[PDB]
Amino acid sequence: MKTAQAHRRAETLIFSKHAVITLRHGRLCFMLRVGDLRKSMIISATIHMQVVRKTTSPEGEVVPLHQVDIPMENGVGGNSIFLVAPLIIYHVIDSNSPLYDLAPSDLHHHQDLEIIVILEGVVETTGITTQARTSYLADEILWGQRFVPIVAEEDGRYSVDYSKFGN
Amino acid sequence: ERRARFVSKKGNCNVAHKNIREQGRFLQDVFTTLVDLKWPHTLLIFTMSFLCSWLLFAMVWWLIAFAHGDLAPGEGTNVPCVTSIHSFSSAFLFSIEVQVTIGFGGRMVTEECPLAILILIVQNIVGLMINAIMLGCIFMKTAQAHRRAETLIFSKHAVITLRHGRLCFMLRVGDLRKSMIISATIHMQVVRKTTSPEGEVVPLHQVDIPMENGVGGNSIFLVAPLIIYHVIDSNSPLYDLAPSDLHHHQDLEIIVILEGVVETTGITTQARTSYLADEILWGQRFVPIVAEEDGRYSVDYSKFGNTVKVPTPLCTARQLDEDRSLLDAL
Amino acid sequence: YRTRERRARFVSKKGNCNVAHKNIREQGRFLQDVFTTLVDLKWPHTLLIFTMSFLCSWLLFAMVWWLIAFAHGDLAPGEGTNVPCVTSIHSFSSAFLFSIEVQVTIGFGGRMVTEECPLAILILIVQNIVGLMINAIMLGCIF
Amino acid sequence: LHQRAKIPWRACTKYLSSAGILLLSLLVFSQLLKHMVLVAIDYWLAKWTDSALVDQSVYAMVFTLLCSLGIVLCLVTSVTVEWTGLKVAKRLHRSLLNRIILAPMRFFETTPLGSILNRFSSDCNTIDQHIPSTLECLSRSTLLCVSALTVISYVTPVFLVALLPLAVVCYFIQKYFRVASRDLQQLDDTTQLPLVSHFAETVEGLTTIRAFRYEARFQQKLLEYTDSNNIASLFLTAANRWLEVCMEYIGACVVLIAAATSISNSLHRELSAGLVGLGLT
Amino acid sequence: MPLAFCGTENHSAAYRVDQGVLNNGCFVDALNVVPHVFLLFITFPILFIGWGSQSSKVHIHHSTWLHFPGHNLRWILTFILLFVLVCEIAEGILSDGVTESRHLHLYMPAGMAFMAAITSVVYYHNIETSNFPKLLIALLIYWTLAFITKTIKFVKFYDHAIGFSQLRFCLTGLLVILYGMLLLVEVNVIRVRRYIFFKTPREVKPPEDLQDLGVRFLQPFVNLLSKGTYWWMNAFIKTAHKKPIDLRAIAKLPIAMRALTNYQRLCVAFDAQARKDTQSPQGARAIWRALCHAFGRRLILSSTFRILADLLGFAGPLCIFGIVDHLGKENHVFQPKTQFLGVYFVSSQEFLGNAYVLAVLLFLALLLQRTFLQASYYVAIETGINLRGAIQTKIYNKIMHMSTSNLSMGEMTAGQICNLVAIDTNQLMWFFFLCPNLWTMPVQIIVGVILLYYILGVSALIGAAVIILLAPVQYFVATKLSQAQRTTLEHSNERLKQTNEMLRGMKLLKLYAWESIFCSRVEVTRRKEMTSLRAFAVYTSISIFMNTAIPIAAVLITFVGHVSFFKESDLSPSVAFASLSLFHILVTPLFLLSSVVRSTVKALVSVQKLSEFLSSAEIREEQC
Ligand SMILES: Nc1ncnc2c1ncn2[C@@H]1O[C@H](COP(=O)(O)OP(=O)(O)OP(=O)(O)O)[C@@H](O)[C@H]1O
Ligand SMILES: Nc1ncnc2c1ncn2[C@@H]1O[C@H](COP(=O)(O)OP(=O)(O)OP(=O)(O)O)[C@@H](O)[C@H]1O
Repeated sequence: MKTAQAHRRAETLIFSKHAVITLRHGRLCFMLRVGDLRKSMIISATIHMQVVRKTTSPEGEVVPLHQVDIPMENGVGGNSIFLVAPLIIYHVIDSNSPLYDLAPSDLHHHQDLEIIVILEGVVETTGITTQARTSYLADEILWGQRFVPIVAEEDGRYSVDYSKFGN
Repeated sequence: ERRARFVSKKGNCNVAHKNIREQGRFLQDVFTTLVDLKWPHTLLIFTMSFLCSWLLFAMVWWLIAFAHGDLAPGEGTNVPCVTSIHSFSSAFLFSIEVQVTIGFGGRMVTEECPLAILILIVQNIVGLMINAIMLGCIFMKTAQAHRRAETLIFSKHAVITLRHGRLCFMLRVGDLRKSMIISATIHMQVVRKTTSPEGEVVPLHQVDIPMENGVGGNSIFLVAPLIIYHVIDSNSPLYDLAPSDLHHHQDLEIIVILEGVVETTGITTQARTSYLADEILWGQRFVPIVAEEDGRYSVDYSKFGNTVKVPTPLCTARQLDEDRSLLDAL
Repeated sequence: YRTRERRARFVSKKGNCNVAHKNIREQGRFLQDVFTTLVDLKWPHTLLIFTMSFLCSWLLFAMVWWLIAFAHGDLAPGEGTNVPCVTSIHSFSSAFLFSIEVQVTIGFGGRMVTEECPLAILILIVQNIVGLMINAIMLGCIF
Repeated sequence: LHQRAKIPWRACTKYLSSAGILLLSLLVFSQLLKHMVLVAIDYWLAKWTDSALVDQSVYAMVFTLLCSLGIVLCLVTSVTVEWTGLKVAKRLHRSLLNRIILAPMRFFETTPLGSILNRFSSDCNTIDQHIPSTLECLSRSTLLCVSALTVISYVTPVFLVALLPLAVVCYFIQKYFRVASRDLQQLDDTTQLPLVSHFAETVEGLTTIRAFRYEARFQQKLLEYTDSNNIASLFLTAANRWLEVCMEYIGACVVLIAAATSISNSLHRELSAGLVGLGLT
Repeated sequence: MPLAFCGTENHSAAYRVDQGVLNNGCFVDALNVVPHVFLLFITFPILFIGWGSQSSKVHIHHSTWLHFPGHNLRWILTFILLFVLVCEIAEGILSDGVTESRHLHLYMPAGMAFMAAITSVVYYHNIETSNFPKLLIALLIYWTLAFITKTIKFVKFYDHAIGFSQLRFCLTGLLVILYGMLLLVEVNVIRVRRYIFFKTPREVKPPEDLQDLGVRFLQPFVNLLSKGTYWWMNAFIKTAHKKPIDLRAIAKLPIAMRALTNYQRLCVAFDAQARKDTQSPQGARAIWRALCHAFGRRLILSSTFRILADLLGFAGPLCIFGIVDHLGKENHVFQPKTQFLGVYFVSSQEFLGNAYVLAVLLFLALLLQRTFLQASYYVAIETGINLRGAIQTKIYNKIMHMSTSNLSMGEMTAGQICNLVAIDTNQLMWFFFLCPNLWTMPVQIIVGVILLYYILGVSALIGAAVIILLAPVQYFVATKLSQAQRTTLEHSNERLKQTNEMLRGMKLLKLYAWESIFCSRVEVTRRKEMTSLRAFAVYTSISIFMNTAIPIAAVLITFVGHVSFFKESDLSPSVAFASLSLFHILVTPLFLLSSVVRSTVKALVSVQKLSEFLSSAEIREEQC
């Protein structure tokens, strides 16, 4: 069971340093890039995004760390993602999203906001389910910046220039 | 020139990872890497791990007997530290016996030298640890199920045709073995270098594709070859695939990923195929394959990928909504 | 009477899918999944393969030990002027028992491995590695 | 169950109610008597050759009598089977003629009128012209096997210890064959009747077929009619070849078993190589 | 006195390894046991995985196969190899009988080879059905390893100057060739499959006719042992017991035997005949040359099997002569006695003098003869069925292209062209069944006569002449049998056609009380019919008598004639009982060669009749 440990395989699942908020398809979304470095696959990967922010109900509830989930804006609704190349995981800020009232003005450091991103999925080698977890404080969400394209077709195949991963 | 494939016809993603700022993560997962090795390569690491381990302690036992004066030619007055050590070859053989636990006993560990008692302790701990390491790696190698995916079979080229009025990108997937893949799952994605109205350019945008299942889910029951089709509704990214631009140099590809735990071992597996633009035949159906026998069914896997010609409109699905709407209004 | 012979079932009342495949163009993938196949086999078959995989290994190296001691010349029933390649090997029966001792690691020690046979030391290495590799593979299939 | 019919009930009807008892008995009597001599002539030759190899005497007249008895018995058995086969064939036809004539017309209207015809032309032909020949060779085939097996058993009594394990396998080969052979032979005949009729009808209406330009289809029917006829015959040939190979490895296994025991019994029990030869030939 | 692999004699001094180990006559024998125990222990786990899985394998329910390049050259070598390994066993057990010790190294190395050779073809077959050539490396190693070790033994015999006069030197030399040839077969698999080293393997797919689920006559494509023993039929025969055989069970016939496929070859035989040769007519010779081109290459194969089975048939009489002659000698204390080291190598003549050796060789020869002979029948029969299939199509294809003139269609009624398919084609089809006989029955009789002269002398030829002299009368009997058969055949139809009118208007024949009057016509016609059948019954009764009494007459004249006129010997069981088998072997061709000739006479008429019909008036202006 120590040999079949997958805690060192989660370290090769890579998330960009800071997420971004930009426009997509005539709407406003919260984009992010997740990358896998090893040639093997993570079978049945699934990604959950949550907003951790002390939110008080009007009736007087005080929740010091209220974790409200967030849709992934996937084309089918489900959260499953096929991760081989780095992917832009973006959440569309609809009328229901808790991020519906975020502006660049209140994106400073001492902001009571946090975005958690959890990437599940079993290892195709050992069969052990893993988890990759990151957080994005308010300051680490660069408003109004797009991620550069990373895949360029080579002579006969594709090529992801990981040197520009978080640019 | 050539048109690249995102994933080949047998999985094997043709993506080249470059500029990897390697922090040694390749070697940190030795146990995972050891399993990923080919079986002939594993034996070399398996063999050289034991062979070095015996030879590491062969030098120790030979040095101990040398220092103690045991290997001095002649029947000395001293009690030997380890009996019958009269050569490094004898030290090598005694090294093998202790760690493998053969223990012939012509070369005993005497009660005289305390240093050898420590080395006997060390060699057993090392022997039990290394053997325990090798047992675990071989158990996960014997529990590998990537070769099971080799028996998961997809048709060579998929089709787009008519079914219950609408237009569906049909397909066929078969399982050759007799064991089941518990809790099967099908994910279809369309890969195209897609631009956006905002001005973004995505070099390879993966958009998921619904499987047109009865309950709007992904679960399939794979016993006989099935048809994994996708109804091209108003939201389908294939809504604007005209038959004219189905040629070779078309930025189009359908990834199909079949997942499910193998019933024999419990290990989840993936089977992946990609249908390029030239690997889609408009307006063709799949032949009936499942015949009936006296008391059972019969799958003619000779006719697994055979497609026949079927009449169909040669217009895009977007023009099917407009044509139907005008006819319904009239 | 074929009109009311039987109605083919998709899956029987107890699983056991009542579907028979045809024209399986096997390219060896039936046996390439050896370690899946070994598990699928019923237990009495597994015992036969468990037995054969070890009896053959003991007997394959039984012919090796018997032949090495034959070529060395210590098989000759005479005074031990030389130093035997592997002591106490007198007949193939002793060569078979010594193969049991090495691979199963019983090591009685009546039939020792002497230092005066550089070829035999190699086989003692080979038998142990093959003995360790067979066991680990067989343990994994049982688990 | 209908297909599985050894049909021993049909043999009894033929012999008892149509042949007689004087002629039937002399048929059975001659067959056993003929093959009893056939053993004796071979046996007496062994004793002659073995003993004359230098009380005793010259076997220059006794062997002639056994051959003379055997040669005459061949004529007797040959005549009796054919003469009795004639008697059954002729008197059975008279019985059938005296029945259909003295029969109600209701059965004739109800019957397909081919059932009476087939049991009058096809069936009466096989009974008249084949049974007198097939019966003679059937009895001689099974009596030669009995004659051979008895001599081999007598020369080497250790053979019959293995005969029972070998005879059982012989029974199963002689069991599954008849089930398939009947079905193939029925499939052999019923598949060539449509073929000859198809040829006749094409000759009858040749003008019409060329008029419709339907000769393209009718040739394809012929290939369908001919292929069914051949594939029914190919399986019939294979079934005969399946039997003949298997029933000759059994015979070959007998030869080795018989030769092995006979040679050993010629070294210890001192068979003196006389009965050994009869045990081999 | 335990079991010692080498010679336990001479105070167990045979294990000494002075002057090189390879010069130890027993150690080289030991080196030849390792290549077999290597394979016997590498494949047993591999096969047992399959056999245990085969208990629950459903893909093999209708799976396909692909015989590797050299499938036939593999089995023919294996059977030859299996035969020679039995000879080495026979010699090995023959030599050690003189020594006080067992000397297990003489035959057990060969006894282990025979087990290894059998598995090597069971292991190969399991790799043939499952198209996984990669496992042939284990087979390839075995042939490489067995060939090297055996050759070292062979050359070491020559160093000690064993010489060909010793049987063990001949068999060892033979084994080197068989092992070498079997090695080249495995290498030739890699050359055509290209599976070990080459980057791009040239994979081969199962034949299209085999992929059909509707093909169940799998004789054309099975392993060479099942082509001989018809093993594949076992499942079909068992299925017949439960499920009755209909056109469902008898599925579509293979491509090679399809009527359309055969018709194409017959036309090509005709088309090439009219291209290479510019001959205006299509006569009897035109057809005869056509059939030979389209079906000779199989007719020769049927003859080859029959010729070899005919020759192997006489191994019985020679073994009977050999076995008994050794038992006609009181002295059994004498034994083979010649030495090179003390192992007592046995020679050729001493090998075929032991009674047990000849019985075993007889057993091996009987298996070959009775398998070649049966395979001779099938090849002849299958060609005959195809000849019928390709001639019915040709005749039917002529029906479409023939004119309807009153001078033409008013002469050859439908009955004339119906008998052409039924009678004329079958007698031609049946001729291709018996074609191998007329090429070989003279050979079997001549070879029978040649060596029957040597066995007993002249008196056998004098007695056997009675068989030959009375055969022409038997031709007269058979001819007179058929003449009486047509008289009944024509008379039965007349009576059956007469009663067809009787059974057709029965109501008017029963309401008018005409049944009694009309029945008497049938009885009177039957009496004229029954006299003819009585003549036929006479000739078929005489046919049996000459069939069975002549062989007794042949022996009666032979043995009494030998004693009285010749008196040249005592007629020992070695000679007398060897001749009895020869008479049994010769009677079957001697008294059936009349039917082969008669069918050939009838077949000449059929092709003559077929050629006359095939060039009649045609529907002209079709090409234009
Ligand atoms: N090319 C790469 N190869 C391997 N790991 C990478 C690569 N690029 C990024 N990573 C991983 O992803 C993390 C975030 O990447 P990003 O480019 O956004 O930040 P960074 O400034 O390059 O990273 P850092 O300074 O933390 O190493 C990195 O800390 C590293 O663990
Ligand atoms: N009878 C069968 N048994 C096993 N696999 C099969 C069978 N039929 C098809 N396949 C598999 O299906 C895929 C291709 O199927 P399809 O029939 O459409 O193409 P194909 O021309 O037969 O393929 P190929 O030439 O690659 O074998 C391949 O992965 C092939 O291995």
